[PDB]
Amino acid sequence: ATPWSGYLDDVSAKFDTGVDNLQTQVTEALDKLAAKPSDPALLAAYQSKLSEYNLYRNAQSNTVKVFKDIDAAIIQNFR
Amino acid sequence: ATPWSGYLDDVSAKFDTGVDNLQTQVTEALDKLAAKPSDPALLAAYQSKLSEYNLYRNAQSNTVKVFKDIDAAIIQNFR
Amino acid sequence: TPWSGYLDDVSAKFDTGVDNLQTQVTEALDKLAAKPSDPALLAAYQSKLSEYNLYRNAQSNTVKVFKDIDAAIIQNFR
Amino acid sequence: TPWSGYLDDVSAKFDTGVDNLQTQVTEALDKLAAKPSDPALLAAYQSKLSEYNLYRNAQSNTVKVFKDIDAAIIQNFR
Amino acid sequence: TPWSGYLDDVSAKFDTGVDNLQTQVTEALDKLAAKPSDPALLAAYQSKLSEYNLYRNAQSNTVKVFKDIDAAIIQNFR
Amino acid sequence: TPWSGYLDDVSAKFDTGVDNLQTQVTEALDKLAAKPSDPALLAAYQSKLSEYNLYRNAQSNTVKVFKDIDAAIIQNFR
Amino acid sequence: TPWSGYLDDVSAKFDTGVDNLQTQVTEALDKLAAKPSDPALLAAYQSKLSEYNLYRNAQSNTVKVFKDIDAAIIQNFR
Amino acid sequence: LEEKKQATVVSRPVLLTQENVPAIFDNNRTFYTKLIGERNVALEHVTYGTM
Amino acid sequence: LWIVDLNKSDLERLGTSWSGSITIGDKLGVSLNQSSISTLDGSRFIAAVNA
Amino acid sequence: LWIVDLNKSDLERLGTSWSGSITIGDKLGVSLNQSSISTLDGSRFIAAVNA
Repeated sequence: ATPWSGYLDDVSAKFDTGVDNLQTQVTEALDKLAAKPSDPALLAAYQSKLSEYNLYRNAQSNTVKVFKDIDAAIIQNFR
Repeated sequence: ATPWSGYLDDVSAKFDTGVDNLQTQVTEALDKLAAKPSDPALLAAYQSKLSEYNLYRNAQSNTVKVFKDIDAAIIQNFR
Repeated sequence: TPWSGYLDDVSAKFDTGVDNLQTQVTEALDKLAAKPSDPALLAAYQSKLSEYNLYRNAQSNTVKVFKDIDAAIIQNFR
Repeated sequence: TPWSGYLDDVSAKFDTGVDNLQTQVTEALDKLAAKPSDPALLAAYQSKLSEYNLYRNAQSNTVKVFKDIDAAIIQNFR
Repeated sequence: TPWSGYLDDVSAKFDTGVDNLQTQVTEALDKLAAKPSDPALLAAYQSKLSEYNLYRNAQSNTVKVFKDIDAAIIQNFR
Repeated sequence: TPWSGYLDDVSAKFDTGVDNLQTQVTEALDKLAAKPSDPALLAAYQSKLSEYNLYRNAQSNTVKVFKDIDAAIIQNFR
Repeated sequence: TPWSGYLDDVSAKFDTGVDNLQTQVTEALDKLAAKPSDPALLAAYQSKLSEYNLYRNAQSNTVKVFKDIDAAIIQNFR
Repeated sequence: LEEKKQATVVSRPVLLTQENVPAIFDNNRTFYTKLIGERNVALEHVTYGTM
Repeated sequence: LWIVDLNKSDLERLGTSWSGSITIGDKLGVSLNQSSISTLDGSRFIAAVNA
Repeated sequence: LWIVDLNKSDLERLGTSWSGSITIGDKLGVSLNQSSISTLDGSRFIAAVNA
């Protein structure tokens, strides 16, 4: 029914549903700050938001790769 | 009713009943880490659990294949 | 039951070795946040954060090395 | 429970080396502030505060140097 | 009294070769864990962990090679 | 009764090379701490700290390079 | 003389090719350990050690390629 | 340095058999010694065996 | 066909465990029911209570 | 079938071992009972005791 999703899909999506709104908060803060680049209260906010977003996307991609290797090693042994 | 199990099934089951709880520990770790990815206390634990899981699955598969090939070689000589 | 592997038993060593650092860091930060301009407090926090950084690095590097030692042996069963 | 690392062991070496300066400066400050414009007070205060500055700088620079020696050695574990 | 094969002999030669390394690595890891940043402990541990990694690799590859030299002969009895 | 590999030997060469530097640094810091404001002490410590930092680096980089060679030779047995 | 195979001849061609590197690399270390902070010494050791690295890797890879040629021919006598 | 050593070991196996009936007896045992510095927990041992 | 299963169970745990350490003169260390080396500021005890 | 085992043992060790090496004036290195001289700079001998 819903677009077919496998195990890796269901792992990747776990992060997205974990960081409930970060994807929006980053663009929100980015626009507020671009409105007035020289404001320290905005800079101190956006530093934190962008750091969080970086760590999240990185750890997501590494975990998906490890779960690809674990499977390929098993499939190889069928033959 | 209950599954017939062969010999290879017994070998695999030794691993499954060896790691009593890892199968679920890994999932819980992931759930909380994904909830708050930027905590190094969560990260430091998840790294260990995921590595243990990788080794477990790998050893299990390699072992099964070896027994398969011993049996196959004995059976061939019946002819 | 708290089933732990070999890597788990390795990692746990550092957690028991740094007896209290985990709490100490949090407390030092908790107080410094209330009075950022006290140098007697800044000097304390610099040391605790350094200790924390080095501890987390050494721990994750050692776990990574033992993973490769194991995987190399497993590979040779075939 | 009062765990201390090697960087702590170094910082505290200064703090226990300059036996009293932290109190001496605090006293001289209040004396001077109570009756400013006294050459006898100003002369002393200058010296105490001046060397307190050096003490703090030397301590923090020493700790950073050590920290990066250790981080460089840890990087070679992999 | 128990039975030990040719491959067990080959493997055992390494264990009796590296007399104490198995204990050295354990105690060096506990001494490090007690003070995770001390240049002498880091410099000792990097050596012992490296020697351990090489020992386990050379042992397992050798046993693998001998297994294949035997299987290649047994195949010709047929 | 010790046991030492080849990387152990290589490492120990530097330790037996620099006869006393590890004590010299600790005593120079020891006296400096008593009088952080003295130029002759600062000038002596500035040198010793540097010699020590370079010593530890050259040690760890050499030990890594050797480990990387051996790991590449053993790979070719299989 | 002891029995030596074709792979031994091939191996030894390298050793006899690099007449003296085998020891130059050790003397360089013994000197550099005396004063680890002499750039004239460091600039020399970097070169010798790089040469040694390339020598050992070329050696092993060549040996393996000839092992796999012979094994492939021997397979077809059956 | 000067050093001296003396050692002595006596063993008896005892077996009951019938006439003309072949029999075997087989045994092995391990003996341990406590290494110094008990905080540095370790043991040494050896096995003696006879058939 | 009738199949019946019945089960009852009762459990209680209660009490304390003690351990700790003291340093005197920085020259003699004493410790109580500790399987590990101690940091020698001393005067440190724990009572683990379960009920 | 009755199976019985009995075992008794006594162990005792006492005395001291001496070893060490001293640098003398940048003139001579002297060492006692080191099997390959660690050749510590300055001086200190060590006596190791157990009982």
